[PDB]
Amino acid sequence: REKLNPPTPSIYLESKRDAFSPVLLQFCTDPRNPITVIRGLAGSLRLNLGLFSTKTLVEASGEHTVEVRTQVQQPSDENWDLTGTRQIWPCESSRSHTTIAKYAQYQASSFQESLQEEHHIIKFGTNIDLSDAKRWKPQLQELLKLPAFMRVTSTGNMLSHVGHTILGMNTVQLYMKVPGSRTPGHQENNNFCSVNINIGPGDCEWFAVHEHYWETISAFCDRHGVDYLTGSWWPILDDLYASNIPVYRFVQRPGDLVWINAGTVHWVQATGWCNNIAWNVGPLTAYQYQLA
Ligand SMILES: O=C(O)c1ccc(O)c2ncccc12
Ligand code: NA
Ligand code: NI
Ligand code: NI
Repeated sequence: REKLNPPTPSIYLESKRDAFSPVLLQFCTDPRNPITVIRGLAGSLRLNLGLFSTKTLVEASGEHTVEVRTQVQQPSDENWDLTGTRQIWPCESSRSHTTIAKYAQYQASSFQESLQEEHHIIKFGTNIDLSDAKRWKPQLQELLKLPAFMRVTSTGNMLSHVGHTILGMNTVQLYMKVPGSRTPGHQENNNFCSVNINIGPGDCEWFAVHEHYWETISAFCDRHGVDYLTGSWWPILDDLYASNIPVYRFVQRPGDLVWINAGTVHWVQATGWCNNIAWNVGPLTAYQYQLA
């Protein structure tokens, strides 16, 4: 009943010196930590998160077309069937295109409309590519400030090589959200670790399960007729608990970085208005086992 709601591994850094440390690396890459939330790091490093505000993205690339997902707004622990009588696994999104500027108008308007003193659909801008140094140099330069183990460029500190860009397409991704925006359940591609920073002002609610349980999750997807690997799905928490699977549940506030270990099954819902930025940091999970 309480081994199933485990505490989420969490670090608060009072000093930047502790970010540039193999001790922090080892804490994060410990495979017993499906994720780790690092607080105070954006602050300590004085990262200009304003460079990732929607206003800034519109100024730089408002005319660019991006993918948008349309979803029924539901509480994070719910996913109803057509008849509104039962919970289900499949997580339906329609996929469409709009411009960054158009998404930004919707994001800002919906926020403005929420300010009154105390079904529905929402739209989520996904897979916004910030990889091109020709368009996004200031943003990428800010990301170069992170410790080498969390850095997009690893131990490198350059964005060009002999006059050519070096990052491939879709290396750095941004997600523009409103409350209800869901990232359905998945493991990170290629068994790489990744990092995710919330720009705010709103929060993201996260759910995670240790890799060890992935096959049981896949079996649930099978029973509900959705592909584990390629399909869109949202776990029914009661099913997980009834199978004795611990679920990590936490909130990622503005400035918090989430380290995601390889194989961790996770899913996320915005509870506020926010953007998130994310990139992979290579196959670092359990690397310390090399030293033993
Ligand atoms: O929506 C997000 O912030 C998000 C969080 C964590 C992830 O692993 C993602 N993967 C792909 C697309 C989005 C996300
Ligand atoms: Na309005
Ligand atoms: Ni794309
Ligand atoms: Ni992901």
